[PDB]
Amino acid sequence: MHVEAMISKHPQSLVQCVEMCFDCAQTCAACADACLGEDKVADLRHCIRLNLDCAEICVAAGSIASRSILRTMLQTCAEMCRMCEEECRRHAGNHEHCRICADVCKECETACRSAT
Amino acid sequence: MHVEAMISKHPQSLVQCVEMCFDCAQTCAACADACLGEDKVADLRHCIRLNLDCAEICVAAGSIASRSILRTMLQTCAEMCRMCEEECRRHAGNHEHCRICADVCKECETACRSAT
Amino acid sequence: MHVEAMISKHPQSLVQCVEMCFDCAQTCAACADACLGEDKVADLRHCIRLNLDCAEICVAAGSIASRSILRTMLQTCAEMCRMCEEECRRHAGNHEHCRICADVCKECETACRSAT
Amino acid sequence: MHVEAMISKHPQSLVQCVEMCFDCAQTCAACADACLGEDKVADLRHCIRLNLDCAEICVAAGSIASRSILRTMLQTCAEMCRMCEEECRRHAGNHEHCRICADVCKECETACRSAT
Ligand SMILES: [Cu+]
Ligand SMILES: [Cu+]
Ligand SMILES: [Cu+]
Ligand SMILES: [Cu+]
Ligand SMILES: [Cu+]
Ligand SMILES: [Cu+]
Ligand SMILES: [Cu+]
Ligand SMILES: [Cu+]
Ligand SMILES: [Cu+]
Ligand SMILES: [Cu+]
Ligand SMILES: [Cu+]
Ligand SMILES: [Cu+]
Ligand SMILES: [Cu+]
Ligand SMILES: [Cu+]
Ligand SMILES: [Cu+]
Ligand SMILES: [Cu+]
Ligand SMILES: [Cu+]
Ligand SMILES: [Cu+]
Ligand SMILES: [Cu+]
Ligand SMILES: [Cu+]
Ligand SMILES: [Cu+]
Ligand SMILES: [Cu+]
Ligand SMILES: [Cu+]
Ligand SMILES: [Cu+]
Ligand SMILES: [Cu+]
Ligand SMILES: [Cu+]
Ligand SMILES: [Cu+]
Ligand SMILES: [Cu+]
Ligand SMILES: [Cu+]
Ligand SMILES: [Cu+]
Ligand SMILES: [Cu+]
Ligand SMILES: [Cu+]
Ligand SMILES: [Cu+]
Ligand SMILES: [Cu+]
Ligand SMILES: [Cu+]
Ligand SMILES: [Cu+]
Ligand SMILES: [Cu+]
Ligand SMILES: [Cu+]
Ligand SMILES: [Cu+]
Ligand SMILES: [Cu+]
Ligand SMILES: [Cu+]
Ligand SMILES: [Cu+]
Ligand SMILES: [Cu+]
Ligand SMILES: [Cu+]
Ligand SMILES: [Cu+]
Ligand SMILES: [Cu+]
Ligand SMILES: [Cu+]
Ligand SMILES: [Cu+]
Ligand SMILES: [Cu+]
Ligand SMILES: [Cu+]
Ligand SMILES: [Cu+]
Ligand SMILES: [Cu+]
Ligand SMILES: [Cu+]
Ligand SMILES: [Cu+]
Ligand SMILES: [Cu+]
Ligand SMILES: [Cu+]
Ligand SMILES: [Cu+]
Ligand SMILES: [Cu+]
Ligand SMILES: [Cu+]
Ligand SMILES: [Cu+]
Ligand SMILES: [Cu+]
Ligand SMILES: [Cu+]
Ligand SMILES: [Cu+]
Ligand SMILES: [Cu+]
Ligand SMILES: [Cu+]
Ligand SMILES: [Cu+]
Ligand SMILES: [Cu+]
Ligand SMILES: [Cu+]
Ligand SMILES: [Cu+]
Ligand SMILES: [Cu+]
Ligand SMILES: [Cu+]
Ligand SMILES: [Cu+]
Ligand SMILES: [Cu+]
Ligand SMILES: [Cu+]
Ligand SMILES: [Cu+]
Ligand SMILES: [Cu+]
Repeated sequence: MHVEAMISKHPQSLVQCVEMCFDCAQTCAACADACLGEDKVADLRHCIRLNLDCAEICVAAGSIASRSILRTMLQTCAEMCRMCEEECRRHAGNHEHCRICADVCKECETACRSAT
Repeated sequence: MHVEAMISKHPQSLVQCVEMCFDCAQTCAACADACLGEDKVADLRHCIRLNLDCAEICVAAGSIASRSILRTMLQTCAEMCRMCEEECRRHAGNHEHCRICADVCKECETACRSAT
Repeated sequence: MHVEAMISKHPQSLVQCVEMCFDCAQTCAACADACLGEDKVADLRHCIRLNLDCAEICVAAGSIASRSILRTMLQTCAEMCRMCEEECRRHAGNHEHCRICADVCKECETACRSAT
Repeated sequence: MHVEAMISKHPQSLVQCVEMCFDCAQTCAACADACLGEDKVADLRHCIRLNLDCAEICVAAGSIASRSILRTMLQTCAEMCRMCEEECRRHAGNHEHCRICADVCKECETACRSAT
């Protein structure tokens, strides 16, 4: 990622938040698709949905963070990540993709809470 | 828009919120580009930035609203729209694109506040 | 939508393309969620996936169209819409949400092909 | 990034493409804002615009790549990155943010061309 490089070269920490929003975005988008592909998919609906929302909010939060609504947006992104960690945590026993994503969600929650 | 058609045919008002999020998304994306094209662009930086953020948040809010983080997300989208109305309102005298967008922002703010 | 209002007030048809990209975006996002909620969800995986991709591409295509990659992007958005119409058409007999979305996809395909 | 972790744990190289799409997304979003903040902003309009489009296409391309339109989408994302490298390359002498972003664009172009 080039968050740090770019944030020092602009004419006018948070770095961690941005790295993580894009990381967590990609990851939940991956997890939605993985859950969608499972045989027990019918049981994963809420998880897929949350993953889709967490992807969307993290892209949004990370783009904004790359440029104020930011405080608010990072609170929201923190709330979302937590919702999505909790759900992805449930499935961590049976699905390795939800262990991986649940931890990425945890780390991005942390990162949004301390950015505010 | 087909928000209303689709929301009645799902196996499990808010309609207005969704219509407006996508409307206001496109509009602020249009306004960012219009301000970017102005001769007084150097004076419009904050407005362009807000427009970009309002586009991003409204897509995000509208997608989520099409599928919970929703309450929170709609509060955030309400806060953003207001921020962006206020700024786009400043420029309504001189720029017709900011009159149009400032009103779209007002109407979407309204719509998010009453969706919550 | 305010595509037409805004495109006439910028300091520097396609309108139909933009209206439709945002319409079709919201619609496929709605259809993904509707299919996700079906009992036969396990059979709808490819459709949900395509709907997610068509939502993403249409937002992208519509934002770009609101501001060149445009020709290319509209070809891609045309290809996607067609892929997603074809799949959503399959399910039009059994699911009213896929009849609605399959037609929105058809109309946006048309609109991208004639924008190029 | 957790592209690699997740792509091995799904029930059904490209990794490089995805890492890079999200990297290049964040970077061009950063560069748009940096150019927007420059005194010579009036001269950077085309660059800002391209950066905005490259951000949008790369998010889109990376999300899709995380889940077919993919071949097509990656061609488009390759075309965009190149357009945006070329423009960001122009400004590499005077602006360090455009040197950084022009190279991120180059590396993501490469990565999309070999993913296809
Ligand atoms: Cu973040
Ligand atoms: Cu996040
Ligand atoms: Cu985030
Ligand atoms: Cu995530
Ligand atoms: Cu998952
Ligand atoms: Cu899941
Ligand atoms: Cu998630
Ligand atoms: Cu997230
Ligand atoms: Cu988050
Ligand atoms: Cu997250
Ligand atoms: Cu999750
Ligand atoms: Cu899960
Ligand atoms: Cu999972
Ligand atoms: Cu998960
Ligand atoms: Cu996660
Ligand atoms: Cu997850
Ligand atoms: Cu998440
Ligand atoms: Cu976060
Ligand atoms: Cu964050
Ligand atoms: Cu809304
Ligand atoms: Cu809105
Ligand atoms: Cu909104
Ligand atoms: Cu707006
Ligand atoms: Cu504007
Ligand atoms: Cu403006
Ligand atoms: Cu706005
Ligand atoms: Cu907005
Ligand atoms: Cu809003
Ligand atoms: Cu708005
Ligand atoms: Cu505004
Ligand atoms: Cu303005
Ligand atoms: Cu304006
Ligand atoms: Cu405006
Ligand atoms: Cu506005
Ligand atoms: Cu505006
Ligand atoms: Cu707005
Ligand atoms: Cu709204
Ligand atoms: Cu709303
Ligand atoms: Cu379009
Ligand atoms: Cu479309
Ligand atoms: Cu489109
Ligand atoms: Cu669609
Ligand atoms: Cu559907
Ligand atoms: Cu479907
Ligand atoms: Cu679709
Ligand atoms: Cu589409
Ligand atoms: Cu399309
Ligand atoms: Cu479409
Ligand atoms: Cu479809
Ligand atoms: Cu379908
Ligand atoms: Cu359907
Ligand atoms: Cu469908
Ligand atoms: Cu459709
Ligand atoms: Cu559809
Ligand atoms: Cu579609
Ligand atoms: Cu279209
Ligand atoms: Cu189109
Ligand atoms: Cu990529
Ligand atoms: Cu890229
Ligand atoms: Cu890309
Ligand atoms: Cu980029
Ligand atoms: Cu830049
Ligand atoms: Cu630039
Ligand atoms: Cu770029
Ligand atoms: Cu890009
Ligand atoms: Cu690219
Ligand atoms: Cu790129
Ligand atoms: Cu560039
Ligand atoms: Cu540049
Ligand atoms: Cu630059
Ligand atoms: Cu640049
Ligand atoms: Cu770049
Ligand atoms: Cu750039
Ligand atoms: Cu780029
Ligand atoms: Cu790329
Ligand atoms: Cu790529």
